[PDB]
Amino acid sequence: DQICIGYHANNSTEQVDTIMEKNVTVTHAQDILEKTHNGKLCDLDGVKPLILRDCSVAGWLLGNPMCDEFINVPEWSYIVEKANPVNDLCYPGDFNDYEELKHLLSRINHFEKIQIIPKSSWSSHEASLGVSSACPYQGKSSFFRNVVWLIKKNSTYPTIKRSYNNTNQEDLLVLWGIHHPNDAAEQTKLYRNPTTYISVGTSTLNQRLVPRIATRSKVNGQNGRMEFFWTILKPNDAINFESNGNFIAPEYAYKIVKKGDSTIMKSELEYGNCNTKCQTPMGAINSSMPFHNIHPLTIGECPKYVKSNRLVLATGLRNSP
Amino acid sequence: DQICIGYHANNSTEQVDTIMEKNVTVTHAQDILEKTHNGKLCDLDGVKPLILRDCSVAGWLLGNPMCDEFINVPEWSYIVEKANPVNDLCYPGDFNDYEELKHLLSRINHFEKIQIIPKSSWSSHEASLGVSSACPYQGKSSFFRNVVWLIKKNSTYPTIKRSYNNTNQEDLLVLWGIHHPNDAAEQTKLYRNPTTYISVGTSTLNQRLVPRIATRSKVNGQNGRMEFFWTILKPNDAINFESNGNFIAPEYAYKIVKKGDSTIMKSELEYGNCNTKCQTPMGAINSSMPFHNIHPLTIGECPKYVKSNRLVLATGLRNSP
Amino acid sequence: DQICIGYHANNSTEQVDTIMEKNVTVTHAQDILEKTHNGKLCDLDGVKPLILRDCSVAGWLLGNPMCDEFINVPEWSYIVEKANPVNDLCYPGDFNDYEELKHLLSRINHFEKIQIIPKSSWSSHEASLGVSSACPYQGKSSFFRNVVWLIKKNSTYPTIKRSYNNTNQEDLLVLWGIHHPNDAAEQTKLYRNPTTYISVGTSTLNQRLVPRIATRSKVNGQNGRMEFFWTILKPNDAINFESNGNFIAPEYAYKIVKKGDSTIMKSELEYGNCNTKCQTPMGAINSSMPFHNIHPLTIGECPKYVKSNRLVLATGLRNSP
Amino acid sequence: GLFGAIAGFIEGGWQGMVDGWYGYHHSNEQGSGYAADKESTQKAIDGVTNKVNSIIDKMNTQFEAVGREFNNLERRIENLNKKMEDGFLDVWTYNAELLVLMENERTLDFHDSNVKNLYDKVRLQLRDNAKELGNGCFEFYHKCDNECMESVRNGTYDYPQY
Amino acid sequence: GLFGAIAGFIEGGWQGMVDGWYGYHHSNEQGSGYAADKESTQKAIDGVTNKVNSIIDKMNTQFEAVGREFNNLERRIENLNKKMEDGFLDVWTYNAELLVLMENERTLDFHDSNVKNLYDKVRLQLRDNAKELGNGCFEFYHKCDNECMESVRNGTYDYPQY
Amino acid sequence: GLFGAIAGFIEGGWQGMVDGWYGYHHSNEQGSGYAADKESTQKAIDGVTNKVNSIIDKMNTQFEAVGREFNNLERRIENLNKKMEDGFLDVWTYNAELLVLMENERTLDFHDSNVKNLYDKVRLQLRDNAKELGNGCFEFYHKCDNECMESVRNGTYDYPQY
Ligand SMILES: *[C@@H]1O[C@H](CO)[C@@H](O[C@@H]2O[C@H](CO)[C@@H](O[C@H]3O[C@H](CO[C@H]4O[C@H](CO)[C@@H](O)[C@H](O)[C@@H]4O)[C@@H](O)[C@H](O[C@@H]4O[C@H](CO)[C@@H](O)[C@H](O)[C@@H]4O)[C@@H]3O)[C@H](O)[C@H]2NC(C)=O)[C@H](O)[C@H]1NC(C)=O
Ligand SMILES: *[C@@H]1O[C@H](CO)[C@@H](O[C@@H]2O[C@H](CO)[C@@H](O[C@H]3O[C@H](CO[C@H]4O[C@H](CO)[C@@H](O)[C@H](O)[C@@H]4O)[C@@H](O)[C@H](O[C@@H]4O[C@H](CO)[C@@H](O)[C@H](O)[C@@H]4O)[C@@H]3O)[C@H](O)[C@H]2NC(C)=O)[C@H](O)[C@H]1NC(C)=O
Ligand SMILES: *[C@@H]1O[C@H](CO)[C@@H](O[C@@H]2O[C@H](CO)[C@@H](O[C@H]3O[C@H](CO[C@H]4O[C@H](CO)[C@@H](O)[C@H](O)[C@@H]4O)[C@@H](O)[C@H](O[C@@H]4O[C@H](CO)[C@@H](O)[C@H](O)[C@@H]4O)[C@@H]3O)[C@H](O)[C@H]2NC(C)=O)[C@H](O)[C@H]1NC(C)=O
Ligand SMILES: *[C@H]1O[C@H](CO)[C@@H](O[C@@H]2O[C@H](CO)[C@@H](O[C@@H]3O[C@H](CO)[C@@H](O)[C@H](O)[C@@H]3O)[C@H](O)[C@H]2NC(C)=O)[C@H](O)[C@H]1NC(C)=O
Ligand SMILES: *[C@H]1O[C@H](CO)[C@@H](O[C@@H]2O[C@H](CO)[C@@H](O[C@@H]3O[C@H](CO)[C@@H](O)[C@H](O)[C@@H]3O)[C@H](O)[C@H]2NC(C)=O)[C@H](O)[C@H]1NC(C)=O
Ligand SMILES: *[C@H]1O[C@H](CO)[C@@H](O[C@@H]2O[C@H](CO)[C@@H](O[C@@H]3O[C@H](CO)[C@@H](O)[C@H](O)[C@@H]3O)[C@H](O)[C@H]2NC(C)=O)[C@H](O)[C@H]1NC(C)=O
Ligand SMILES: CC(=O)N[C@H]1[C@H]([C@H](O)[C@H](O)CO)O[C@@](OC[C@H]2O[C@@H](O)[C@H](O)[C@@H](O)[C@H]2O)(C(=O)O)C[C@@H]1O
Ligand SMILES: CC(=O)N[C@H]1[C@H]([C@H](O)[C@H](O)CO)O[C@@](OC[C@H]2O[C@@H](O)[C@H](O)[C@@H](O)[C@H]2O)(C(=O)O)C[C@@H]1O
Ligand SMILES: CC(=O)N[C@H]1[C@H]([C@H](O)[C@H](O)CO)O[C@@](OC[C@H]2O[C@@H](O)[C@H](O)[C@@H](O)[C@H]2O)(C(=O)O)C[C@@H]1O
Ligand SMILES: *[C@@H]1O[C@H](CO)[C@@H](O[C@@H]2O[C@H](CO)[C@@H](O)[C@H](O)[C@H]2NC(C)=O)[C@H](O)[C@H]1NC(C)=O
Ligand SMILES: *[C@@H]1O[C@H](CO)[C@@H](O[C@@H]2O[C@H](CO)[C@@H](O)[C@H](O)[C@H]2NC(C)=O)[C@H](O)[C@H]1NC(C)=O
Ligand SMILES: *[C@@H]1O[C@H](CO)[C@@H](O[C@@H]2O[C@H](CO)[C@@H](O)[C@H](O)[C@H]2NC(C)=O)[C@H](O)[C@H]1NC(C)=O
Ligand SMILES: *[C@@H]1O[C@H](CO)[C@@H](O)[C@H](O)[C@H]1NC(C)=O
Ligand SMILES: *[C@@H]1O[C@H](CO)[C@@H](O)[C@H](O)[C@H]1NC(C)=O
Ligand SMILES: *[C@@H]1O[C@H](CO)[C@@H](O)[C@H](O)[C@H]1NC(C)=O
Ligand SMILES: *[C@@H]1O[C@H](CO)[C@@H](O)[C@H](O)[C@H]1NC(C)=O
Ligand SMILES: *[C@@H]1O[C@H](CO)[C@@H](O)[C@H](O)[C@H]1NC(C)=O
Ligand SMILES: *[C@@H]1O[C@H](CO)[C@@H](O)[C@H](O)[C@H]1NC(C)=O
Repeated sequence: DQICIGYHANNSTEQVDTIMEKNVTVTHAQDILEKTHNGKLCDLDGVKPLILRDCSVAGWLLGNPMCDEFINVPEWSYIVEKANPVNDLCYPGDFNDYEELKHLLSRINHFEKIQIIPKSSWSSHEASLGVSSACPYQGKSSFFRNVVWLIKKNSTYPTIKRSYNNTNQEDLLVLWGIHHPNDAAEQTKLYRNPTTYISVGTSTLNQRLVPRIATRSKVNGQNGRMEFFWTILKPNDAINFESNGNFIAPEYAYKIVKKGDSTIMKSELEYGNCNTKCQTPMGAINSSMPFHNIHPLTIGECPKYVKSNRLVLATGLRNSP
Repeated sequence: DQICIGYHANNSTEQVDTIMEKNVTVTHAQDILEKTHNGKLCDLDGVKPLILRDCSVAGWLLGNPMCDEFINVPEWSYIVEKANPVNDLCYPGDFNDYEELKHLLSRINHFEKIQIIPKSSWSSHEASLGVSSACPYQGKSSFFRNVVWLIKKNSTYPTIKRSYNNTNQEDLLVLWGIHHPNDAAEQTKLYRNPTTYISVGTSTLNQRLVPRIATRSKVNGQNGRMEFFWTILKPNDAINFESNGNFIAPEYAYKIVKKGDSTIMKSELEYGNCNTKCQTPMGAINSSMPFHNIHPLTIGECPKYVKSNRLVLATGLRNSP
Repeated sequence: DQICIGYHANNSTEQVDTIMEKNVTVTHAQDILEKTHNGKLCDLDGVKPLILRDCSVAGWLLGNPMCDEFINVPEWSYIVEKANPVNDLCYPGDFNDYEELKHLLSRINHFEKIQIIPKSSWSSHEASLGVSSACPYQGKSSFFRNVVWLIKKNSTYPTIKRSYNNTNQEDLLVLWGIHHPNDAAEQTKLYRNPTTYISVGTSTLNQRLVPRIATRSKVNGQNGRMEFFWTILKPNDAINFESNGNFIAPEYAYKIVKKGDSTIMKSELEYGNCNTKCQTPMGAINSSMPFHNIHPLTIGECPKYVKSNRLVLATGLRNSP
Repeated sequence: GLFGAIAGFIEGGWQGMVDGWYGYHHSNEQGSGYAADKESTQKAIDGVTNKVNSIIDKMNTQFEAVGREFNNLERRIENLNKKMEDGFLDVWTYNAELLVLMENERTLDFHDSNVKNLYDKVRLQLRDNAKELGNGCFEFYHKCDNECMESVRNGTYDYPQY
Repeated sequence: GLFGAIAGFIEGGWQGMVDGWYGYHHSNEQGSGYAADKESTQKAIDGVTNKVNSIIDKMNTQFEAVGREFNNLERRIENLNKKMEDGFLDVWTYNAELLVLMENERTLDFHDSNVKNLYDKVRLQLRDNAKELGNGCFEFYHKCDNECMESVRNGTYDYPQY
Repeated sequence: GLFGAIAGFIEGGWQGMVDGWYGYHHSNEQGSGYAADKESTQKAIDGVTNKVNSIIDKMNTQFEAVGREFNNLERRIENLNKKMEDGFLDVWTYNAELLVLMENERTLDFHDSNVKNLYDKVRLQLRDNAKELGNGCFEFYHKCDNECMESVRNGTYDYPQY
């Protein structure tokens, strides 16, 4: 008669690593690393992202005629932009402090576009001929929809002195610009005055832009350049414009109605018709694992990213052969 | 007759955590995390901090008339500034490279103010009417005490050509500025000349400032703006000014006599009449613990900051009930 | 008769540390930290570094006459520059975006210098008298070899309108500059025209430089200043110059033929006539250790840097006395 | 393993013991079979469960990367940003992988220890009333029927009675 | 615990043993009482003390945050700065908390091991001159007076004499 | 050590045992000598070797500093860069030093455990055919010649034969 002491074995082939031994077969183990995703861009807890598709943030905000899909976009959870969107600045140039603005958008979930300087209210200047073949719409020469390219009227460009007041409660994103013409002849042809400027003032801002003449390469068929600028106009503050040529005036500006958690995600993927609590640039994640290895840039309630291929904890004991 | 082997127990209720078990009662333990502070701003090893109170670094350095307490401050250990000091730039404007200067102060413990261009030595310009209602002192219009706001004398502003030489052994902090008037009428009213400049030169510096006219919002009752600039003048080097208007000239500059460990601390607290070897923005620390959890930004010989609520090491053994 | 169980001892004096006990003598141990280097700068897998010796990156690239050793340098593995090279900008001034350019060099292993605007091709301007005593060569006044300092010819400086086209396959580093004269008399003496500019245009670039007059300290005997600028000219893109004075024109530019892993190392050491797979600023490393403590900035296949004085793993067991 | 029981003096585990991690096998005239030791098994389940949760909990506060863009003349800070992000990922990857390796070793040893202690608990009861065979088993000098066997598992084996 | 002694085959500690972490209790015709084992106790005090100092020392070189300010158009690098500072605090917080959890486990097991070894040291002396009761105690076959008891604590218990 | 064998009940190691980490010494009428236990020795060499490689491997992906220069008015980001670089070096220095301290402790204990288990393997064979002396040795009740000794090292010591 005997009594023996012993331990459990089973048919398990699960393996764990240790410092002194790799591939130890154990009776039970627990994987803690999520390796799968759905490969789609999804709504984040019901709230759909802004998918700019072929438009860039600049094309969207300035109102590139090719980006009319985004003329009035609802509240978003995150933003998705391709690596090299084709519809950026149709008319060539620069967007000043562009990256600082994009960073500002990571704290914004909703814009409401409003009209601050009506197109018709330009009585001493021509405001309906500010177009170019570089920004076509339906086969015709058009232009950035949110700013007005003003030119001389009856052979004169009188000094502009406009002011807008932020009466509404929400911070306002105001966008304007300046045209750099190709030569002295083009300058007088469009604006009469040879030496011009645009002065912009707010509570904080004290700007004075001057056009910069230069022989330049053609880009999208244009020699001229457009340099765009922006500011955040506080509540109860007024923006003050003064110019005698080359002024690209604001028509529409954006109210910042919702602030909060957001991000600009770089991805070539389109919309997936899908929902998730955790999103990455290559697909959404749905699991209870404490870790994943899909991609470091996530948004939502996510597991923690690690660069491992495998994380498996032993729970049971060394299994017998 | 028997002999038994055993171990110590006592009345201890101290608890430690382990990976497999929480709240294990042990006979002895050692807390290693400091959780308390005195809630005061204190001298650091005898050396009192510079407590700017309602003044900012700019108000202090430029000599805002409300900041006369700090007209000649002794050596400090660290600097304490509120989050939003009221006495900053009384006359509205900007302070150029302000954050880079504040960073420079974290390596400075003592300034000695000296006179480089006497106020009386301006014989061809009016130097005693450079005042504003925005910078009041005792009910009267005054101005930043360390710089001279020069205006036309007997209806003329002749070109200024001044030079100062750093003969003394210590690097010199020189501060000047430029006035941006509201309109063309104000420009001629103060400075005669319509188009003006300020050119500044040192061994390295090659600056040319031009005023920027613009209709602007009123700030502290002023339309005009002041933009201030600075430089570090090496020993044996000369700073060269040339201007024909809008020049805010240096009167007093600061010698950098003591360099060393310092910091600018953000805190609403005032002076505590106290001494310590370790200071945080919410109070001083006096303990032998290797860790604390009060605040990450400290100065002095401090424990290491962690975000824990509790760090307790077992020394003794598992206590019996 | 007996049988005993026991373990190995030997004459070893090797010691390892543990959490509870320091300096435990063990039968066997394995050092894992490399502490030695050869104290020399060496070839990296056969490929010699660029050792600028007394020249800086600016002196080398602009073609400081004292830096003729580096007029045509072969492919390098890494670059070595002293902390304060004497031969930098012989004629005083600035090098714009200098640090961003140096960062660009850490991704470059080979330049091939080519001629883009021949010196002789300046038919309306004097191009052979653009020299200074600050940049001597063999006792005579010379100048940066890669750029041409143009001055008036027969009492006139007509407007310059030059263009270069990047026909070759490789990105091109183009360097130019602008002269800031001491006074209005010097301006007319060299360039006739009192008010001048240099406008530069590419696909992206839209620059307009204006000289800045100012009384300045003498540096290397000069009152004037030279401010140098640069750009990367893409393939199939053209750079467009226009100026009427103060223009320091490109003669030679650099083709970027090899991109890849490189670095700029700060070191006072000269060439060691040596080879290695791992290099540091104070000497090369040759070992199989997983760690070293020589210096954090290395290049090549190196061990990992730690700040330890000692890392020794126990392999054997506690040795008996 | 460190404690010598699992795949040591006990050569292998038991496919036949289904209801616990550790336990007993008995053999007498009435028959034979397996019985799980509830107490040691449950102590093991609690320890391993606390461990897993402890591991998950400690890694819950960890670096999260965010998107930042930089223009063509901000390459230095772009590179700084890249190296910072990557640096923290490498630190956390190391932390996770090492914790798993280290605690897997401790978990396997923990089980070995629980088996060894169970074997000793029984050895200390039987004392000289049974031959210690050397393989996990004790061979009795007296007939040990099922209630005798139960008493050994009880902790109640009345030594003086035999 | 891993070694089976503390709250294992020795059910609980002794309020009565004041002058050491581990020791002996004896009972005979002359009386009874506790005696601390100086050597094992002092080895324990040295180990735990070295551990604490080792922990303190390793954490002495650790990240210190510094104040840096940024203007309204330097938000990206301000954010970079914030994430860097926070990242290191999270790393060091993790390191501290984990070290404490791990070494607390090792410290408790260390004590258990010292008790187990002390029990074995005595077991290996007495051999067959005493009944191993199963609870930390040995019951002698001969009368063991106080000097007999002292010899067991000595390491000198003359086995052949009994 | 935790397992009580090395510099515990076995006072010291053997200069005379050259061909292994652990083994046997025998003494009888025919003579005496040392013999290494191949199996436990080789298990030890494999474990320590895997450990070293595991340590080397885990530290292979670690922060590498790069040169970045900044002008006189970029002191803030220069400082940010410095603090980032240094921060990671301090983290990796800590990781390396702690891993070495912790695993050195585990390695020493591992050896102690292997010795203890070897001693138990032999104890469980001899059972009552030998006096357990208390110092690592077993004194036989019968004459044990060299082939008798070999059988103890074998794992084959025929207990019932004696
Ligand atoms: C700096 O100089 C460079 C090099 O000279 C300039 O780039 C060149 O610009 C010229 C125009 O100024 C272009 O000319 C033409 O070439 C294309 C070639 O088309 C195909 O064939 C070639 C085979 O050699 C192949 O390599 C190309 O990839 C391509 O498949 C012509 O097609 C084009 O003519 C077109 O004809 C079509 C109908 O036939 C029309 O619809 C089009 O509208 C168009 O007129 C044209 O004649 C060069 O292609 C171009 N690149 C070279 C030579 O490598 C560069 O522009 C200049 N810089 C600046 C800023 O201008
Ligand atoms: C862009 O437009 C906005 C909106 O119009 C401008 O802000 C507004 O500026 C005007 C002056 O141009 C201010 O007018 C007055 O309003 C205050 C209100 O005082 C109290 O009552 C209201 C109740 O509606 C309450 O909301 C306020 O919070 C406050 O408690 C008057 O007190 C003030 O008159 C004063 O009278 C005092 C004696 O009675 C005097 O001592 C004072 O010196 C002063 O004269 C004045 O009449 C608006 O308050 C102001 N905000 C609004 C309407 O929301 C903004 O200035 C403009 N931009 C720029 C750059 O100018
Ligand atoms: C701001 O003002 C400062 C202070 O005045 C200017 O620095 C000073 O500049 C002057 C010239 O403007 C220099 O004058 C001379 O001094 C040196 C001194 O030489 C030795 O002796 C002194 C002892 O007092 C010692 O401290 C020095 O270190 C040195 O060993 C003269 O040698 C020099 O004259 C030379 O004579 C040589 C033949 O004898 C010639 O070959 C040389 O070419 C040269 O003519 C000269 O007379 C001061 O040295 C200098 N520093 C002072 C006084 O501390 C500074 O220049 C100004 N700023 C700007 C931007 O100009
Ligand atoms: C663990 O197991 C032992 C042995 O199996 C238990 O002892 C046995 O306990 C049972 C149930 O209490 C006893 O049954 C009783 O029998 C008497 C007369 O035979 C009867 O009057 C009662 O109604 C009941 O049926 C049994 O006698 C007893 N046998 C022995 C040998 O002890 C013990 O209770 C268990 N202990 C623990 C801590 O689980
Ligand atoms: C540990 O304890 C044992 C037993 O208590 C010690 O042995 C005893 O040691 C004492 C003191 O040395 C002896 O006392 C001596 O007695 C003789 C004659 O009786 C006398 O001539 C001496 O002046 C002295 O008083 C005692 O005899 C002795 N007894 C026995 C049974 O051994 C032992 O010394 C201790 N060993 C260690 C390592 O601490
Ligand atoms: C471990 O050691 C034991 C004892 O040394 C081994 O047993 C011995 O094995 C040898 C070699 O196989 C035997 O030798 C044989 O002897 C017989 C007759 O004497 C002869 O017919 C054969 O040709 C051979 O020479 C020896 O008898 C035997 N002795 C005993 C006492 O068992 C055993 O084989 C070893 N086991 C292992 C697992 O290594
Ligand atoms: C408001 C206005 O003047 N629009 C013009 C525009 C501007 O004058 C010019 O872009 C300013 O730099 O120029 C347009 O013509 C230029 C255009 O001419 C085509 O024939 C050709 O296809 C193109 O290469 C280009 O040179 C323009 O389309 O942009 C006309 C527009 O009405
Ligand atoms: C040196 C000088 O000219 N000081 C003037 C000052 C400047 O002319 C002006 O600030 C330049 O921009 O203007 C002062 O008057 C402006 C002031 O007028 C008050 O009536 C009113 O209370 C204010 O709103 C403001 O418009 C000034 O006080 O700043 C007078 C000063 O002497
Ligand atoms: C192209 C040209 O004009 N070269 C001149 C040069 C420039 O005019 C000047 O640097 C522009 O700022 O000036 C040179 O003379 C200046 C020189 O005079 C010496 O006598 C003296 O030794 C120096 O201190 C310095 O003032 C020059 O050498 O740079 C002459 C050169 O030909
Ligand atoms: C541990 O087991 C894993 C099995 O997953 C081994 O990994 C594979 O090794 C084979 C070599 O025969 C390769 O062909 C495969 O590519 C590997 N697969 C993966 C997913 O890594 C691993 O080699 C084993 N390690 C040790 C030390 O034995
Ligand atoms: C370990 O004990 C601590 C006691 O400090 C427990 O923490 C408290 O838990 C109670 C729940 O009854 C809460 O109401 C308190 O707010 C907690 N206090 C603190 C300071 O945390 C803890 O819950 C216990 N943990 C476990 C796993 O048993
Ligand atoms: C462990 O041993 C080392 C020997 O390398 C000791 O380090 C030396 O300590 C002496 C003190 O007598 C100093 O004078 C030397 O400068 C030390 N040398 C080095 C390289 O550090 C160390 O002190 C010992 N540590 C302990 C705790 O005993
Ligand atoms: C392994 O055994 C389990 C019993 O727990 C059973 O559910 C499963 O079907 C078996 N699988 C294989 C492959 O034998
Ligand atoms: C998430 O995955 C689980 C699998 O555990 C699945 O049952 C469930 O459908 C998924 N939930 C969502 C919201 O996609
Ligand atoms: C606990 O016991 C200690 C003896 O070490 C004594 O000093 C203390 O007063 C006691 N405290 C309580 C609450 O019993
Ligand atoms: C620091 O705290 C200790 C308590 O340990 C106290 O005795 C002492 O007064 C304090 N020292 C100072 C300088 O405040
Ligand atoms: C130590 O012993 C080894 C044998 O492994 C021998 O090679 C060496 O010469 C000896 N060294 C000393 C200093 O005794
Ligand atoms: C590297 O060091 C080894 C020493 O292990 C030496 O034998 C060899 O010559 C060295 N190799 C080179 C390429 O310098």
